[PDB]
Amino acid sequence: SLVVQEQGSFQHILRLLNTNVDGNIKIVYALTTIKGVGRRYSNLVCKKADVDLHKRAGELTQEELERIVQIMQNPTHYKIPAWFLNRQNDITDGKDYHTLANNVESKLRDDLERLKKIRAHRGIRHFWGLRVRGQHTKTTGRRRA
Amino acid sequence: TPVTLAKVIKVLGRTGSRGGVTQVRVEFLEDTSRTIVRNVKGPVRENDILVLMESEREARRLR
Amino acid sequence: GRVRTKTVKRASKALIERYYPKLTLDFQTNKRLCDEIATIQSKRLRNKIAGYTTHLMKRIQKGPVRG
Amino acid sequence: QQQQIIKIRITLTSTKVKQLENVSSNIVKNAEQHNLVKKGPVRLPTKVLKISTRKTPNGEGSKTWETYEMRIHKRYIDLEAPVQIVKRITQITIEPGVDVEVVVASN
Amino acid sequence: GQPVNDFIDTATRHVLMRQGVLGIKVKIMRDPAKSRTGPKALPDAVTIIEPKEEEPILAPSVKDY
Amino acid sequence: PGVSVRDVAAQDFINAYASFLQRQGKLEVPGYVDIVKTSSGNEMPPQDAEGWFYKRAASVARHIYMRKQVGVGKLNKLYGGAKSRGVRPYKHIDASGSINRKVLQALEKIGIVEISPKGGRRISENGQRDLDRIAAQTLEE
Amino acid sequence: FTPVVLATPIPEEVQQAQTEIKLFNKWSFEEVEVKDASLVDYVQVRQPIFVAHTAGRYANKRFRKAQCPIIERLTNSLMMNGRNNGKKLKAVRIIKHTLDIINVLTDQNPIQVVVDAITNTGPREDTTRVGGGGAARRQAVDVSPLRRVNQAIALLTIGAREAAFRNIKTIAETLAEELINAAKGSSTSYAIKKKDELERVAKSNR
Amino acid sequence: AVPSVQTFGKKKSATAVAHVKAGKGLIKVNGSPITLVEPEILRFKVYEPLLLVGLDKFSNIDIRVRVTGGGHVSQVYAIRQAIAKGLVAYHQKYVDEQSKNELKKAFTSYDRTLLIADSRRPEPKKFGGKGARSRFQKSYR
RNA sequence: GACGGAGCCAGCGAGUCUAACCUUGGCCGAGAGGUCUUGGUAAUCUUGUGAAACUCCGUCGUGCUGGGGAUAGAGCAUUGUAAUUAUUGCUCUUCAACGAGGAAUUCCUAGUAAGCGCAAGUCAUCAGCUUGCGUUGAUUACGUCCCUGCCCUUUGUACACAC
RNA sequence: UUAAUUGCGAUAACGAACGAGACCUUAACCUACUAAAUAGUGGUGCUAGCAUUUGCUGGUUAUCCACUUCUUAGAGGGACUA
Repeated sequence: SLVVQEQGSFQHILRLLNTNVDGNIKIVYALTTIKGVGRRYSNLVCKKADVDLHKRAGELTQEELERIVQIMQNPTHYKIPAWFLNRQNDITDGKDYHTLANNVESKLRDDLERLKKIRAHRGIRHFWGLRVRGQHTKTTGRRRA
Repeated sequence: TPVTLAKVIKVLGRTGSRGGVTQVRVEFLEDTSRTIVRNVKGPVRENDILVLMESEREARRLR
Repeated sequence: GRVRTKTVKRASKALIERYYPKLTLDFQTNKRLCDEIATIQSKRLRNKIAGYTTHLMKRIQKGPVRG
Repeated sequence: QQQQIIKIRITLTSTKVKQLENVSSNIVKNAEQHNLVKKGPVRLPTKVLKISTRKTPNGEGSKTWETYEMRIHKRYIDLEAPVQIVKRITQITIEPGVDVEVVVASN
Repeated sequence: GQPVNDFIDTATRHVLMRQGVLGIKVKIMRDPAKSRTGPKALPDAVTIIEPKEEEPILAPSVKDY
Repeated sequence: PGVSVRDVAAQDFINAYASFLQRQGKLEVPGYVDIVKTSSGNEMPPQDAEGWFYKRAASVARHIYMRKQVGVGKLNKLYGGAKSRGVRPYKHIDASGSINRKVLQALEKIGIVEISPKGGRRISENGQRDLDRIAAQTLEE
Repeated sequence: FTPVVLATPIPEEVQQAQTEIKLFNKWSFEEVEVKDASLVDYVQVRQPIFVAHTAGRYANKRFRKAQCPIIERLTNSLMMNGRNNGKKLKAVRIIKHTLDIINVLTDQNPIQVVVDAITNTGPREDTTRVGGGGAARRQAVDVSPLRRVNQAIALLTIGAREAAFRNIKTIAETLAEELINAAKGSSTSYAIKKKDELERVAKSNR
Repeated sequence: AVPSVQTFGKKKSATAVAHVKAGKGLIKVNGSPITLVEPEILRFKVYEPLLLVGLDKFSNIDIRVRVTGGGHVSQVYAIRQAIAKGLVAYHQKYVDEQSKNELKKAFTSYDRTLLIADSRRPEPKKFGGKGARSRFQKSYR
């Protein structure tokens, strides 16, 4: 039983890669709020950092927080099997990367201009604002698209 | 206490636009000489017991 | 409902005067004798005729029934 | 040489119960008048053959799927007898609508 | 009912005349009493035998031999 | 008298046998664990990333015991589940074969099961040694 | 009592039930009765039962649900969501927990409390619509006892249903709170207040 | 030799086969005792026929039960149905009907379904509606 | 309620030698799938189709939240010559509206609706469809013609293409 | 009165026919008939294991025998409102 009796060292709402993450919620699920990081990329970083799974976000110490940030930046260095990543085997430089909060939207624009620069059909659909994955546009896509 | 106890002595038959109400003849419990036709909603049998708030309003809309 | 058709009533009628003394209040024996005294294609219909003629046998036992 | 045993098995397939048990009874009574020991005629599961289709040649109207369901009935009979009389039992005891296959076995 | 299969046989033909096609639907009921297959009596039909009743005898006796 | 693993609770047996396996420390955990969601239709490896493999080992041990012999496919089908296919209705999807094969291959060396020349994996005398003993211990805990 | 020893080990908490039939081996049908006239022998409690799941046939005859034990019908009435079709055994799990709650609440058998709640939340009289024109009217007369008990159990379960929605409150304690309040009389529960309101509407639109 | 009668019980599709022989009181379901019958809220329901007439007679009779088909609660009723049937069968074959009729009276008086199978059976489903009765949603314009 | 672990019970099918069908078991593989072999022309081999709801235990704890999976991004596979105007499945990344619903309206009285899954038609691949099969399994009423239709008797009619 | 032009009964109508029904198929009953390695069960029966006062399992017609209650499916029987 993790019956905790601590002092007033709890650390509240925090910033990791300049993203607001609550300190009250458990670390594993609270860390999905950084953009480009989802449920499983947040669970595996915790277990690989060997940090405490059954603990909130205000009880984990600063050093392990920085090492978690380090692991998130470096998936190539912590036995992440390269199929667990977001940017699997990219197009330009061929390296296996993972895109983060300040860059998920950057790459979201990036693939967009490259597609609309090659004048691809998916790119022009992105440009016009329609769907891209070849769905049925006749009945749906009315209230926000 | 404005409560009266009565017992079914005869089921008469179903009335109402939806047929969901039934005419029944009922005689009190606290005395065995006051018997009145009244109406009931749900399923009914003989000798059922009825708690009447006002035991005076004779049945309306008979058939 | 289970109302009996004219066929079963007709068969029971034609059955009762033809074989009245042999018929009895007992449905089981009556259903059995329905084999020798007549031919009914289905056991169900034979049971139907037997069931009707049992009731007619009883009713004749208590008072004459016109028809 | 001394009345070699075969352990023969016969399969009888048909859809019609009356004809299937007609030929089955013919075979069984021939075995009985040969005074033979065997396993009784095993009746296979009632093989219903269920298929559902529209009734409408067009698509207009109420949707009427209705099914043509078959009843394949099979019986297999074990027998232990010489060739000389299993050839008799295969040349006879047949009729249209039933197909009989005779197979040697060690069962 | 199945008496349709038991006793009716049907046959439909298309007949090509100069103007078009005529439909011919011949439906035939054979006599159930005839033929030697299946039932000879309709499900509704009821057949009653003649009882051959006799006069009551009022002289009980024995045939001995 | 006779105390084999059918008079003891199945869930408690699996838990206790997993604890016994953890203490004994002869389970050769394959290492890549905590990356497989244990179900190809699931969305995450278990919450007990430090003992769920041992739970799987104990459960498979009981499964092979209660059956004659079981193959990897009948491990997958039983250890699968209803995948939430998203905007479509649920469908049952076969789980990951990797955990099933590795847990069986693990039990091959301890001796709980063997290759079952007739079929897949079947109980062995060595497995009968420890499983019913665990049942007896848990009965008179 | 010198319990019998069997080659199959049966716990003493099952052996002791041999003396008298005990609902869930904790709640007894002795010293329990329907205190409400007009609902006696309709809120069926006399006959014995141990669990509230029975593979019965009560939709066969007009008044064969009347003899059904009330716990079964009430538990069945917990099965009411649109997503909770089926799960009758989940319903009996919930009733088990809520009966345990009620026993601690009242220094008394919980089934007496639930019987009181049914009797007190069964609306005695209400109205039916009469008049097919624009100016329709609500004509109010008394209610048959079986209709009363069915409304009572439905309203109890509906109060639990509304309270259990979108809150941290456990359904077991919600139902227990609702039942105990309906029995004792507090008007802080949904069923008793709606019973009051329906009867009052009938009292006024006579 | 060993006096053994056989009975069975039946729900919609769960079928239970039981052997009732003169013995020590071994009650099992597919090899597990009556005290480990799943689930716990329904275990006492199969316990019912045992408690209805007291364990003294079962001290002389051991029943072996195997269940195939159906669903979990369908079994849960099927075993108890079969147990009542096997008890009355044995105590008809070997024990006086002065006790046997009291047994059958008690069982059916408690619930008629202990020794009578409820003939409530599913009926086929008709085109135009998911369930046997209900049809699809209707449209107008 | 979701998540995770564990317990873990069917039926109705179908399936290739007039050929590439159904595939067990073992191996590779996070998965998707690939692989060697086995069995089956079929109550036998898939298959006790170990299916899911359900059950137990634990996490979450009123936060549109861990519900939800919409749109979109990247990669891995199978079928097809061919997947682009994403076949489909799989991996990860995103968690949008949606706090249960206005008029209106659909279907339904017992193994019933509804929850749950499976099979099959489709088919080279595609099942949110559908036929069946089952698993769990209600409430309410045993009625009335008020609403909607249909039918009958009478009635009225200048209609009969028939209001 | 019936689900029913289903019947009772009243009758210028009588006797009829088709439809309904009757028919058949499916589902539940049958410790009764017939059986069975393509279905199962019992055998301190064969062999072996388990835990040890003996209970649970694996190869058991091909390692045997006895059977059909569960399974199957033929013939029937069963309710016809008794």
